[PDB]
Amino acid sequence: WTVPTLNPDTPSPIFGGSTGGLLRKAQTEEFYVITWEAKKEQIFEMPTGGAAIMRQGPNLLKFGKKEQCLALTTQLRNKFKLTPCFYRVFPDGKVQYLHPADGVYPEKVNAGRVGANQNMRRIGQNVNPIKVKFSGRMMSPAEI
Amino acid sequence: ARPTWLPGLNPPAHLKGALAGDNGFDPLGLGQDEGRLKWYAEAEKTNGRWAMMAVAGILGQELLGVTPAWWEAGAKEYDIPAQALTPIEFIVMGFLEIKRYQGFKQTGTSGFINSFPFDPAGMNSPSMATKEVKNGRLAMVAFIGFCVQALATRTQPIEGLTAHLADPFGKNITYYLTHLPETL
Amino acid sequence: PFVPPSWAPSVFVPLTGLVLPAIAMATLFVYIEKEAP
Amino acid sequence: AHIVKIYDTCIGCTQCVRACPLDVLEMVPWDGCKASQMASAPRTEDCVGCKRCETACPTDFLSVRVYLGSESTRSMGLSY
Amino acid sequence: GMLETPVTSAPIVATYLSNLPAYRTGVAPVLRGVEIGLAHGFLLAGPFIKLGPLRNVPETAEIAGSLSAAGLVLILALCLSIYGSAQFQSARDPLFSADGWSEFAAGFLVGGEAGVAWAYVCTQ
Ligand code: CLA
Ligand code: CLA
Ligand code: CLA
Ligand SMILES: CCCCCCCCCCCCO[C@H]1O[C@H](CO)[C@@H](O[C@H]2O[C@H](CO)[C@@H](O)[C@H](O)[C@H]2O)[C@H](O)[C@H]1O
Ligand code: SF4
Ligand code: SF4
Repeated sequence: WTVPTLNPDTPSPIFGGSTGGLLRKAQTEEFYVITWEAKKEQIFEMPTGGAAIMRQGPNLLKFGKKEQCLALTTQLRNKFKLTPCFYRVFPDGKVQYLHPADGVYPEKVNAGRVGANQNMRRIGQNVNPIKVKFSGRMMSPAEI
Repeated sequence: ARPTWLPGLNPPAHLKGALAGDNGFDPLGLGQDEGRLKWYAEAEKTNGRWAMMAVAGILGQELLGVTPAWWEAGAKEYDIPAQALTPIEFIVMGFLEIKRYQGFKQTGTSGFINSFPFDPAGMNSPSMATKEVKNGRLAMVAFIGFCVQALATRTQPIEGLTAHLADPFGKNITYYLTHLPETL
Repeated sequence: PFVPPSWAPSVFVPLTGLVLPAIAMATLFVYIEKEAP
Repeated sequence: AHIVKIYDTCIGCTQCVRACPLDVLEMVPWDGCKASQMASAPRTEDCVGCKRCETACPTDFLSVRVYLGSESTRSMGLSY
Repeated sequence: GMLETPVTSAPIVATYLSNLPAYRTGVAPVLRGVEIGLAHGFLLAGPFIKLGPLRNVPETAEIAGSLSAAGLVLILALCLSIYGSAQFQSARDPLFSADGWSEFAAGFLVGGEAGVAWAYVCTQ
C-alpha cells in the first residue's frame, strides 16, 4: 500500500447545490476532499443537507471540516459498502492524506502502528493535583 | 524629486527626507549635528503641540463667548486665587515633563507619563506624522498672528477676520498700522 | 478653597460618561486585537 | 488541543475507535489483554471533545479518558 | 457549489454593485471615502431633526439635529479608523490595507461632515 495522490479533475456527484457548503475558511485556512469509487449510480444524503446522485466510477466532494468528510464516509461504508478516502487541502496547494492513515481502517488492528498517549496504569493510580502544581502551566495529573 | 521649500533647490546633506515634514528648509544649517537634530525634531513637535492646543483654546474661548480677551484672561479672578494656581501647576506640570524627558531618552519617541509612544487608538503611521507637524507648524505661525494682531488691532482673532470680511479692502494691516492711535 | 465651580458637572458628566468611555473602548478594542510579534 | 489517554485496563473491544467521529483513535498490537490489541490516540489534534469514545468503553472505570484543553479551529469544530 | 439564485447571480444586480464607490476599483481610497461619507452624512441629518428632543422648537430644531448628526459621523469615523488598525496589521485592492484604510477613514470624516453641513444649508 502506498499513499494515494489526489486527482483534482475527478468528477463530482450530481448535486444542485445548497447554502450549507464551503465558506471563506476554505479560501484562507483549509478544506477537505473525499473521493471514492461507485459501482452504480445511486442517491445518497449530503452531510450538508439534501440528496445527491453519485456517478458510476470515481466521485469527489469538498467539505468544510473533517467531521463532515468522516460522516459521509460512515454512510458510504455502512449502507453502500464503499471504501472512501479523504484528504486535507491547504490554500497554498499542499495536499495531506488521512483516513486511512496506513491504508487499513483504524478499527482493524494492523502491525507497524506505534501506540500513542498510552498510560501503563489505571485511572485510579494518577497522582494528586497538588503534585503537579506550579509546573509552568495548568497540567492534569494524567499528563505526567 | 521631493518638493523643496524653494523650487530648484537641492536639499542639503544633513536633510535626508526621513523625518516627517521634511522639505529641505534648513538655510542656516542648524540641523547639521545629528545629536541636536534628534532633540530639535522632538522640540519642534512639543512647541507645535502646545501651539495647536493654544490656537484651539483662543478660538474656542472667543467663539463660545468668553468675554475677557485672551490676553487679559490672566488678570481675571477665579474661584481659586493665584496663590494656589502656580504651586499646583508647577507640581503637576513638572511631573508630566520630568517623566516625558525620561521616556524620550530611553526610547527616543514621544509619550505620556509611562506610555512611549502614547498611541491608545493605534493611529500612528508615517502619514499621520506628516499631518501632525504640518498642522503643528500652521498653529505655531497662526499663534504669533494672534499675538501680533493683538498689538496692532487690540481685537480677537475672529473679530479681526470678521472685520476683514466686513470690508475686504478696508480693515487691513494698513489701517491698523497707519492709524495705530485710533485702534488703541 | 475646596468648593469646585458651579459648572463642574456640566463638563465632568459628559467627559466621564461619553468621552472617556469612547477612548477607553477604543484603547481596549485595539489592545485585544493586537497580534504578537 | 484536547488530551486523550488510554489506560492499561483496555480489553481491545475496538468500540472507542468505531465511536469516534473524527478518526482520532486506532487499534495497535498489544500483549496485555486477551484480544492482544490496545487503543491508541495518535491524532488528538483532530479531537473535538465529544466523548463518544468514553460512552462506548465497557471497562469500569473507563480505559479511555478525554481531558478538554486548549481550544482551536479544529477542536472547536468550526467550518468557518 | 453555492446555491445559485437570481439575487446572488444576476446581471442587472451585479452591474449596479460594480458602480458603487465601495466596489469601484481604480479610485484612490481617500476619494472613495469622501464619496461614501457624503452620501451617509447627508442622510444622517434627517431623523435627528424630525424626531429629536428639540424637534418642536422652531429654529433650534434644525441646528440641534444637524449638530447631533455631525457628532455621530465623528463617532463613526473613529470606528472606521480603529477597525483598520485591528484588521490590517501585517490584497488586490489598495483599500484593504493598513495604508489604504487609514486614508479611507480620513476621507469619510471629511465627506461625512461636509454632507451634514450641506444638509443644513439646504434647510437654511
Ligand atoms: C519650535 C519651533 C521649531 C523648531 C524647533 C523646528 C525645528 C526644525 N524644523 Mg521646523 N518649522 C517651524 C518651527 C520649528 N521647527 C515653523 C513655525 C515652521 C513654519 C514657518 C517650520 C517649517 C519647517 C520646514 C518647512 C522645515 C522645518 C525643518 C526643521 C528642522 C530644521 C533643522 C534644525 O536643526 O532646525 C533647528 C531650529 C531651531 C532650533 C529653531 C530655533 C529658533 C529660531 C532660530 C527662531 C526663529 C524666529 C523667527 C525668525 C521669527 C518668527 C517667524 C514666524 C512668525 C513665521 C528641525 C527639525 C526642516 C526639516 O527637515 O524638518 C524635519 C524643514 O524642511 N521646519
Ligand atoms: C452620561 C452619558 C450620556 C450623556 C451625557 C448623554 C447626553 C445626551 N443624550 Mg443620551 N444616551 C446615553 C448616555 C448619555 N447621553 C446612553 C448610554 C444611551 C443609550 C441608552 C443614550 C441614548 C440617547 C438617545 C436615544 C438620545 C440621547 C440624547 C441625548 C441628549 C439629550 C439632551 C438634548 O436635548 O440634547 C440635544 C443635543 C444637542 C443640542 C447637541 C449636543 C452635542 C452633540 C450631540 C455632539 C456635538 C459634537 C461636536 C459638534 C463635535 C465633537 C466635539 C468633541 C470632540 C468635544 C444629550 C446630548 C438625545 C439626543 O438629542 O441625542 C442627539 C437622544 O435622542 N441619548
Ligand atoms: C427601536 C426602538 C426605539 C425607537 C424606534 C425609538 C425612537 C425614538 N426615540 Mg427612543 N428609546 C428606545 C427605543 C426606541 N426609540 C429605548 C430602548 C430607549 C431607552 C434606552 C430610548 C430612549 C430614548 C431617549 C432618551 C430619547 C429617545 C428619542 C427617540 C426619538 C429620536 C431618536 C433618534 O434620534 O434616532 C436617530 C435615528 C437614526 C440615526 C436612524 C434610525 C434608523 C433608520 C431610520 C434606519 C433606516 C433603514 C433603511 C430603511 C434601510 C434602507 C436599505 C436600502 C437602501 C437597501 C425617536 C422618536 C429622543 C426623543 O427626543 O424622543 C422624542 C430622546 O431624547 N429615545
Ligand atoms: C494643560 C491644561 C491647561 C488648562 C486648560 C483649561 C481648559 C479650559 C477649561 C474651562 C472650564 C470652564 O471655566 C470657565 O467656566 C465659566 C465660563 O463662563 C466661568 O465661571 C464663571 O462664570 C460663569 C458664567 O457666568 C458662572 O456660572 C460661574 O459661577 C463663574 O465662576 C469660569 O470662571 C471659567 O474659567
Ligand atoms: S479504551 Fe475501552 S472501548 Fe477502547 S479498546 Fe479499550 S476497552 Fe475497548
Ligand atoms: S472525544 Fe470525541 S473526537 Fe475525541 S477521541 Fe473521543 S470520540 Fe473521538
